[PDB]
Amino acid sequence: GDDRELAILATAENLLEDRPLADISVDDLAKGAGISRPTFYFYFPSKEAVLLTLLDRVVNQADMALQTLAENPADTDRENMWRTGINVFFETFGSHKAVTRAGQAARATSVEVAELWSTFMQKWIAYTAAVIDAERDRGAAPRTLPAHELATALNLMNERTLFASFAGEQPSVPEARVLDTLVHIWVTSIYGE
Amino acid sequence: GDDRELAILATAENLLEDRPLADISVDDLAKGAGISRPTFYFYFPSKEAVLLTLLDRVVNQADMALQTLAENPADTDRENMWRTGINVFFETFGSHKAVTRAGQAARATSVEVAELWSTFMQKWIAYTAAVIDAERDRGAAPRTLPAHELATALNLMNERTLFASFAGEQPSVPEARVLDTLVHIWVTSIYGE
Ligand SMILES: N#Cc1ccc(N2CCC(CCC(=O)NCc3ccc(N4CCCCC4)cc3)CC2)cc1
Ligand SMILES: N#Cc1ccc(N2CCC(CCC(=O)NCc3ccc(N4CCCCC4)cc3)CC2)cc1
Repeated sequence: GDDRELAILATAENLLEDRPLADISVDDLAKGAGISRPTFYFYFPSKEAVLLTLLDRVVNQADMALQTLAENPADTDRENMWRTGINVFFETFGSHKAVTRAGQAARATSVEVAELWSTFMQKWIAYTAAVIDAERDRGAAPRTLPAHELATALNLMNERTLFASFAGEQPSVPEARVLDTLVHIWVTSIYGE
Repeated sequence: GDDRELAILATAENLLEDRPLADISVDDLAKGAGISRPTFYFYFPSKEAVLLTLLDRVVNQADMALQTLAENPADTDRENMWRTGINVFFETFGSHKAVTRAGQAARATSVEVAELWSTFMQKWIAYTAAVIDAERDRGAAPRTLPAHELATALNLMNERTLFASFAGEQPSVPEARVLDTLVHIWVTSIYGE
């Protein structure tokens, strides 16, 4: 039941490795899921709601992993705490690159994709700013920019850089170098005076 | 002659303040330019080639201003040299926000918009990396990350942050704060050890 639903999601994610949402039909999704076209429409109002759900699941998987990290701190130096947190996004979205690239293209046309994006970007920026403020209160980082504006620009940087890398856009940081590159920019901008 | 062409460009830019490319018709563009629809097609193969040209002009205006800056250095402290260079992008794209937002949405669907983007992003990253390498050779900045990977991530950050600000996306750095925010991240990541 939820079984046919998972099959429809697994098929869309496999086909999105191969072509854009525009070149995938509902019949392709039903064919791969082993169901009819009207049975598809029982589970999803459209192929776009299928993308929306896949993106929702990827975003919630990152959010949950971050929640886990936050509750039980990886005890390590400061550099490593930031590395570990950015790696959540690198590994989560990096394990679903076709969803990430399709979700990105859809932010342009879909009001629901734009809102899901915006809700989670705000949540992760607020968390990031809470960590920078924690570090400033303990005296580990200087009071330079407003924490919240710093956290917005660093999160936007990661979103754009991670996503260019995963799509291999011209130009982009190679995926094997993108984590070191981001952590250097984060640690220097947060701790630097 | 080039006169009717400018009129068609000026009309598209005015209408793009109001609605997306999808909600602008060739007849709207011809109506605003004071010409017929077939006379439009003489100058532009499509409304999309009109957007492509407007974006091309905005990108070339930024590039030329940067070329001017590069030939005659604004003599000032290091922080100010970076501020002045990023301000080229803030002022240029910031003076054509509807073109910038429409061009951005089109990168998703248009192969020619994607290539224009990619050509100039590479050129400005290469220039940025040349400046970081100049600073390292003179001993003013430490050899930390590869200059070119650092320059890719900082340019991607600016592209994403400037464009979110100009569109007032939720979330974004307020436009009155975005220049200070970026220059802090640049100067700390470039000079910080
Ligand atoms: N639709 C959609 C959608 C919504 C949001 C998206 N993204 C927004 C933000 C992007 C980058 C954010 C990002 O890279 N966040 C960095 C971050 C998060 C948490 C932490 N810590 C350190 C201490 C312990 C853990 C907490 C440190 C750094 C990743 C992609 C992307 C897509
Ligand atoms: N289509 C298209 C398209 C193509 C490229 C686009 N962008 C790409 C890069 C974005 C940000 C780049 C950006 O902000 N560049 C920063 C930069 C450039 C030059 C310098 N200097 C300092 C010393 C003297 C002058 C030279 C310093 C910083 C701005 C938007 C945007 C759209």
